[PDB]
Amino acid sequence: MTYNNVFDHAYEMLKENIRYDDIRDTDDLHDAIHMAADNAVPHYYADIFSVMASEGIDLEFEDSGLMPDTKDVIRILQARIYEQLTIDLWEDAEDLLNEYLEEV
Amino acid sequence: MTYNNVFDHAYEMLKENIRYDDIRDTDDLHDAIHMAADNAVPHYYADIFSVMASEGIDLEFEDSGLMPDTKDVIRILQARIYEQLTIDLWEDAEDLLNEYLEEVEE
Amino acid sequence: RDVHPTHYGRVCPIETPEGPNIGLINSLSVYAQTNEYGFLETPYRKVTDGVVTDEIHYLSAIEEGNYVIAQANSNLDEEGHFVEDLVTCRSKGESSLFSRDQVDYMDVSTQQVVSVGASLIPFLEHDDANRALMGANMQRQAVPTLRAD
Amino acid sequence: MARVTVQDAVEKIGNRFDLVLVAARRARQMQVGGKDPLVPEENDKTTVIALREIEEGLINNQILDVRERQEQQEQ
Amino acid sequence: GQNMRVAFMPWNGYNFEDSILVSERVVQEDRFTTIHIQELACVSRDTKLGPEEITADIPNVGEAALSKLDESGIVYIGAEVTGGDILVGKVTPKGETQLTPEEKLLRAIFGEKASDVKDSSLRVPNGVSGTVIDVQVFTRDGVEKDKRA
Amino acid sequence: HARSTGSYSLVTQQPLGGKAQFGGQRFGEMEVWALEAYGAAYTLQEMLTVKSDDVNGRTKMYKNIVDGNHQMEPGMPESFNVLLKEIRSLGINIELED
Amino acid sequence: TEEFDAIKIALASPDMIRSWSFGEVKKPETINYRTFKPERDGLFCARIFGPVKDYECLCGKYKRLKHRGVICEKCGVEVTQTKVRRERMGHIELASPTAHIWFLKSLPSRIGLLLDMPLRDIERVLYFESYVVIEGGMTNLERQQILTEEQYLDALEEFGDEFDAKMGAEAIQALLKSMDLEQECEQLREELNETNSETKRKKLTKRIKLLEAFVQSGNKPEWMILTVLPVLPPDLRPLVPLDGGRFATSDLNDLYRRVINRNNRLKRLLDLAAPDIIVRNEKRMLQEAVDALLDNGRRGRAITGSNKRPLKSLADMIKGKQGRFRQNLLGKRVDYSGRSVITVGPYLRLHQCGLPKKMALELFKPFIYGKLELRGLATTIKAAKKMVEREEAVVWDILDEVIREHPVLLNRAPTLHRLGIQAFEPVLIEGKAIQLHPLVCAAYNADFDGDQMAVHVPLTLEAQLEARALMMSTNNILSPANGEPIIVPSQDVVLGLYYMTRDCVNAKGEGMVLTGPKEAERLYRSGLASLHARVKVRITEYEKDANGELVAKTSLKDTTVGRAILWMIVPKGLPYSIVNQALGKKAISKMLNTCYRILGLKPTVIFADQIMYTGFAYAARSGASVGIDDMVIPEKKHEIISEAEAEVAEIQEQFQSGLVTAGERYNKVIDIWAAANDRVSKAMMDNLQTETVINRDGQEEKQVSFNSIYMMADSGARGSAAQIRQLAGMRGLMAKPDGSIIETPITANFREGLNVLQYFISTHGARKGLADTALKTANSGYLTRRLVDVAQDLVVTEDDCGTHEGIMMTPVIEGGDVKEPLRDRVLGRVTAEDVLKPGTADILVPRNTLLHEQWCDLLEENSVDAVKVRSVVSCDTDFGVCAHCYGRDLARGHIINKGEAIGVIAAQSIGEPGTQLTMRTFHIGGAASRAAAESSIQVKNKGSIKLSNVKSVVNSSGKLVITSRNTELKLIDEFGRTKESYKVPYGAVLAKGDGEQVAGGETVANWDPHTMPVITEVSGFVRFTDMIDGQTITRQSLVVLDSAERRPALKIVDAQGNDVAQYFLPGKAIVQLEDGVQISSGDTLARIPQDITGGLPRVADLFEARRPKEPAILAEISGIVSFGKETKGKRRLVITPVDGSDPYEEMIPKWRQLNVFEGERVERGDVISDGPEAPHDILRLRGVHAVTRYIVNEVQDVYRLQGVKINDKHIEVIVRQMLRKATIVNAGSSDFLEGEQVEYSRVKIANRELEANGKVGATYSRDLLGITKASLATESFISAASFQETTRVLTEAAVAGKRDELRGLKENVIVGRLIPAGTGYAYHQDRMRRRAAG
Repeated sequence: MTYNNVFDHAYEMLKENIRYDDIRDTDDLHDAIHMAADNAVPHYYADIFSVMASEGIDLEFEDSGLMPDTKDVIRILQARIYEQLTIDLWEDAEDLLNEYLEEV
Repeated sequence: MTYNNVFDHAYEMLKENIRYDDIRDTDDLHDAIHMAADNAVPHYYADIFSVMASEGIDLEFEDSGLMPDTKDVIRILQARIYEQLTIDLWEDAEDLLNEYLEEVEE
Repeated sequence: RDVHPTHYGRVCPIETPEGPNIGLINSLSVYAQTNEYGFLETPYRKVTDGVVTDEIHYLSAIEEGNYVIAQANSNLDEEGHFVEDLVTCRSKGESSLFSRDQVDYMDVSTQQVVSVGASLIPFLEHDDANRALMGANMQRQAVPTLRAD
Repeated sequence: MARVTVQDAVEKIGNRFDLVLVAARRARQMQVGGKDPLVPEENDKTTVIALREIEEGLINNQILDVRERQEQQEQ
Repeated sequence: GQNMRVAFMPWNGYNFEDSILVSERVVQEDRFTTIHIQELACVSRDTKLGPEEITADIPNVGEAALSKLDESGIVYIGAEVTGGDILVGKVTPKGETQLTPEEKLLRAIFGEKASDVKDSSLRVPNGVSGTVIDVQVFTRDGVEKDKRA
Repeated sequence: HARSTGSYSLVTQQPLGGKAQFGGQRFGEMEVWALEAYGAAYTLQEMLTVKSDDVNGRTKMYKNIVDGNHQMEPGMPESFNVLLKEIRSLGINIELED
Repeated sequence: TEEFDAIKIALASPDMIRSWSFGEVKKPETINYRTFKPERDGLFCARIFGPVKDYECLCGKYKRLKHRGVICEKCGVEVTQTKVRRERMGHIELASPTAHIWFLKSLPSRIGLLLDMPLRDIERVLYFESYVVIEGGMTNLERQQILTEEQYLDALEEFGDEFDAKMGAEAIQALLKSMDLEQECEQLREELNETNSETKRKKLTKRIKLLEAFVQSGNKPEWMILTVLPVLPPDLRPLVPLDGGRFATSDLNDLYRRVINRNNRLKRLLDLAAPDIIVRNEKRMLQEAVDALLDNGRRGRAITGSNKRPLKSLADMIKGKQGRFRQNLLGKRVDYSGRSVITVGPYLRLHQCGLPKKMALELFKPFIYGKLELRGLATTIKAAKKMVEREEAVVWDILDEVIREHPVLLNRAPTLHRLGIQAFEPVLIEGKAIQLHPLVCAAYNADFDGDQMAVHVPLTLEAQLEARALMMSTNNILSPANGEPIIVPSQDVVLGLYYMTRDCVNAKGEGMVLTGPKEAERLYRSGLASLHARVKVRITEYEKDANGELVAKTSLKDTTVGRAILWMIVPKGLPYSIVNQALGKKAISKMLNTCYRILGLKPTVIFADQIMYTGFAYAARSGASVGIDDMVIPEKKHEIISEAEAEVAEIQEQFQSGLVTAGERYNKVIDIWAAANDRVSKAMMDNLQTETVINRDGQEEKQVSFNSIYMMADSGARGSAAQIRQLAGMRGLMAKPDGSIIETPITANFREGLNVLQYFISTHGARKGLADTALKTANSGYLTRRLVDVAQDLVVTEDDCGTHEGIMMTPVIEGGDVKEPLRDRVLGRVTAEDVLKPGTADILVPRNTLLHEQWCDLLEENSVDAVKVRSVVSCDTDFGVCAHCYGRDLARGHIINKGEAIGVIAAQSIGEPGTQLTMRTFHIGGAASRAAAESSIQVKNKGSIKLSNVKSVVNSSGKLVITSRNTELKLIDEFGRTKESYKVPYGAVLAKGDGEQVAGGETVANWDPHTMPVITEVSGFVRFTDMIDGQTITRQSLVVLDSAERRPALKIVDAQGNDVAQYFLPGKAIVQLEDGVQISSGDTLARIPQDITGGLPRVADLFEARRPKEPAILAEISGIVSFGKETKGKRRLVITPVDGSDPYEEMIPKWRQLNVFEGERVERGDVISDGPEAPHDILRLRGVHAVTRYIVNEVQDVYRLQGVKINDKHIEVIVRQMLRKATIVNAGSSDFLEGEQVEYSRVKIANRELEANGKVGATYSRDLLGITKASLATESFISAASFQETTRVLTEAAVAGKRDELRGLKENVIVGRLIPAGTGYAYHQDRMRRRAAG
């Protein structure tokens, strides 16, 4: 269980969401990808912390407005995991729209 | 998996600190624990997210005064390892004090 | 770790050890006594309308939350008549000026705000609080001397 | 003569860092043997003697190289 | 503690911020001369083989050190131990070495390793001086320690 | 404090020094950076290997002080050798160049 | 032996291992537990690694070992290389070579895996159920596909003969040999040039750079698969983590005999020709044994270690057991250094301290042994050990010969900076405690209450030279971080010189016509006090009117006796105006500062020592006492208190009135009691006059008193007014951590008797102030830890920097009065070739000079505006820094030398402030409001003013207001120096018309944070809009519309009868008028109002370079920018039309403010002021200059809130260390759109423009990521990631083939060598010159 396993799981869930919803528009990918961000993250805190021990994810933030305001630790790192997975899934969703238009 | 190595290293360094500073009470014996809490903790986020993923440490706190109040997560995750190490090493320090009085034939 | 005004005569704010745990060990004061339930109670003498009765009672926190407690340093003659029209007093911990008959309690002696550890130091008004704490940490350790003057 | 600051020895050759190794390679020959000091001792150690020999401006890299080649040719 | 005559002045530097300058008369009066009584806790190891009792007559000890000990490895009450002096005789038991084909001359001279290779005596680690006070050899039910106690 | 060179020490002079119960450590983690701030190299070299973490080096330095040689013999004594034996144990080795 | 400079970690060849050790091994009977004898050959036993005891061999014949290169029966004869233990290792022979697990699993699949194949399928085909077919062809499948048992059966049925597929790594070897590396690199460069997927870009660049590492590494990747493996020595093993065993009964022996047993069973079953399932089981168990021997073989979380699995990983014993942090972290045998209680010694001039007798008898025990061997007094070593024990007189004579001129180090345990350890000279002191020099307490940051200090003995001659050359207290006079002198007298010498130079009226002795001056002889004999009146004595004095000489003069001056005695202390003629006043901390510190500036270094140390001696010797003769007569009570104090409580009673009447709320009553109580505290402070200051007088009456001041507390308060050394007011008068308020305070504070003082409630409430101040000490210590240590961890790879290596470009030095301050002048910033740094007078064709320096106080006096007597300063980053230096820009090195006076360690002084300069800032500047109250009357923006100093970024707004009145966002003011002081940084608000109401200048008075601005500059320039009524509900729900004459929830800009009305400028959107807009109302120009149309510096986490936010809460988007080169500019359907503010094309169109998520209204053409580097600025965009567009000024001025704005002063050189060095990771745009020779080193980029540009190419590789942009990867940007594996896993770094540096090339300071701490700094760099340069010389 590393970052590449969560990456492949989010890739497979995004392929399943494109196959189910049949979305061919770039602006209409808002309902899928965030759900692909929602179902790919783990709930156990050790499964969260085991992903951070591998390469592929960083601690720096692209946008500070996506981080919530809390006093804990797991919420900030969890939102960082959501942000890194969405940054991956935009460029993944472009190539999956290409493969969906060139597949069937 | 990796918390056991940090625990063994902290136990060894704390045993060497009580062996070196040769104090024989339970009231003033805390500066050797400050040596263990400041040295045995890992530095950057790689081992910190690696040790806490392993068993032996939890998120909840025993004492309310040692919890830091900041927005940086790495300070809180370092003070977590420090506080858990002091709580898990107080009783081991007293056990090695009980073993310490008749350990070395001198 | 901070000080609440219930810590007046029950425990002392002075005696704390010099380690990291400073503020959490409160030594019990001179005149305080544990009640039969388990809470601490410091004595107060009864004040009537005309005279001051020499008997004492033991008051708890729930009782003193509604009662009125006078200060320790206030004037008193031989009989018990209050010669001051405006005696400086307090109600719930903060000092505020009351009348001569709005209080019905009085401190027995001027010793309840300090425990037995720092009661050996004369003039605790004229010393700073942290320095009185430091003097307590000096008095907590001393080898006996041979002459013992 | 207790030396306070070696700065007057830095006025001859200014690096503050060559002086230690030059004084060390000068004083190893006086500590082991087979050499005589050019400055008489003022009841001190060889360290103060090395500082005063660098301060007087008698020993530098060139004199050490010439004496090293002379000791290699004599041996 | 004890009180002394204090002069409130800045001196020649011997009191910088809170330092203390004392007199020689305080040393002359033997004032606050501390008396530290430490414990000599002796041990007699019991192994699987060999006798159990720690006795006297330990070799490789000079006669100047053996003159201050009584029988069964205890010193007289009033004898001064200074650093490496022997207060109690440490004895390794006679096991673990009788079934040895080698070192027969070592077993004849300094048998069964009665002393260590190069260690100090078991009284106090070095740097001290002082006399003994009281010996507290306590016995077991059926142990035969009459000659020592 | 300040124990002397005592016997029965296999690493870091920790067992059987001159004290009640002795142990040799705490040179510090900030004092090393202070010696870096001065630019001290040979004092830091003693803090690395010879004064700190060598068994043969203490005997060589004791012979140099007692015999009157006063020779430091600088280099990398028996710590980088342990590092080479632990790195070259795997499938990767360490060469030797200028 | 040789040294270790730059060695790669390349793959060990099988031929190099067969030449490393040669021989045959069979029948592993390694260790017999019942014999303990040298057995036969075996593996990892006494037959290998030579003998087990030092010089002998038990083989049966030839124990002398004449020949070399044979293994005869049972011993190792061949050594041939090194000593007994450091010789060759050995070898094991595998029948099936298995691959290394660190390439197969590089956490995760990082390096050693990619071959256009996923990780899971490669993990599956290395198991027992799948395999990879090799050398195929003429089918539909390929060689990269995966097969099962039935699929490979069908494949061998269809393909027939010549089918090859092996279960082990031999098929991987044949596939890697069949694939050409150069053709694969060409195909991947073509796929990089053709494809456009963004996730494909980084993968193809990683593939191309890894294959270039394989090509320019010059080695075969098939050496990654382990064929022949060497073993490790048995004594390389440490003891087990459990109870003490032996080296043969260790934890590694079971895994070793398991691997060797499976190897021999594989050999036996291949000699027996076992069937396929048996040999596949043997290869599977062999691969499992190798994978369990190398690492633990974890796949996921690894939920539970299997009952403390004995030596699961080799990396765990490399990193954890032996320790990656092996040197200088655990402490490692302090070895003749010890602690004691520090006392004071009022003698032993500055380069000397005390040392106890019984400690110094023991500290030099081998030196005593060596000198007793040298003098011939001790024959044997046991005779010397007996002579030490006897303690006779000749042993003390030899010890006096030892300690006579030998240095030592005194070293406290908190060393937050470099002056915590200082070298001195020991002198024997009777007792067990250490006497210290009195004035070294501020450098040690501790008082004499039993604090300890280790006593490090320099054991080598070079360590003695390091102590006496660099670490003495006389070498360091100034501070190495500020320039202020660190040796400051503290309340002893200060009080002695204050009582010495104190004047009196009508004392004994008058009209002293004296020569010599010799005013101490009549003080000593009779009739003269040292505090006499103004007498005229003859005082000679030296001056420096001649260059390099001394000009003596002679004059009679009116002075006191103590100043005449103090002039005998002063050598070589200091100026007289600095000793003609009262001496406190400031005066004596300024005297020592001017003595250091004038006389140099040699007279100022004996001056400071003699000042200390006379201060001690006259403070002993002073005899100041603190009595009850010294403490004074104000005579009106109670009355003031009565007045105070009377006012409280009036407020109490307001408390019964119902007009004053709770917080207003609290603020009035705070104000009344603070005014009463100020009145009793002034009453105490008036009552300190005329207490202890001489016999004189009828004067005005009437003999200013000589009590001790007023002398300590006026001297200003330790006696401050904030504690004299707590001694006498009124104590006032206290400090409570909850934030509240009582309403009737302490009326009495420590002179009078306090109440029990007053002491009970005053205990809370101690409770608040005690908790500050223990907190934030580990955080301040961890900040310095990271600042050293990011900045350890910088040493001085060259002589000349060679530039003309540098950071421009501009004098800037904070708001209000002046804080730091320009002369403090010009002093230090070496300037450039051009400094300019306001007169033309006038220069000062030809090229450069060493800027000291004479050039500062030349710039002070002349007029200067801006100074061009040679400085950092710009003119980078290969492999370090030239540091010629680093001029006037602190605590020393000289030009800068090579080999100075830079960066570890920087973290000690940044980390030197304490545990918590104290910026309350008052009690817990104070009634701190937002604005009392106005913001009060005006000018103070004389000179003409210049307004920046302003307009010409048409108004009806004479004044001309502005509506701009950023507005700066330039002031003329000397030649254009501003020295007044007034923060002008965005669109301030200016009372002065634009285009006119005035100096002196006439306050030009009056701004109130309730208005907004949204007005009309042309007179006319309001443009008619539609009033609909929904837009009136906004928050902080009625509002009509709103542009945030949808004031939009419309056409301005230009006629009074016709219904006809640009209105920006600040975020909040409330319409203050009605549509159809006749209004004139310059009136109220619609007005409503709508970076963070200071703090200890603010320092972390500065030096981590994190992204702020509101990022900023800057402006590039000129293009048509205007509101709307063809915005899309969603996600507004997209600027499509740009003249000059420049296809760069950014997309804004509408959260940002409206950018521009004016400036239809812009430039690269324009500010947008979108809250906090983004430093990475300024680094990409503007350059290094504005980023450096931004970081340095924010660090200084943090530092000025507490009064600490740190020079900008250290901060700019940290900025230089944070400007690595230079990303390129134009593709070069060996790089394509990646980030590499700046020095390597300069080397590549120089090699491009040097010989052949015109320009290959240019226009690179820097990065300011901060603390994470810049500390990991050290390209040597020995300090690449020391905290992280060791073998993870070793595999990357093994495949990449990187060189160490000797830049770093913690590198030779982790490895252990002479560090290339200080005198070690001299040894480095001497070795590099003697290598080239022969």
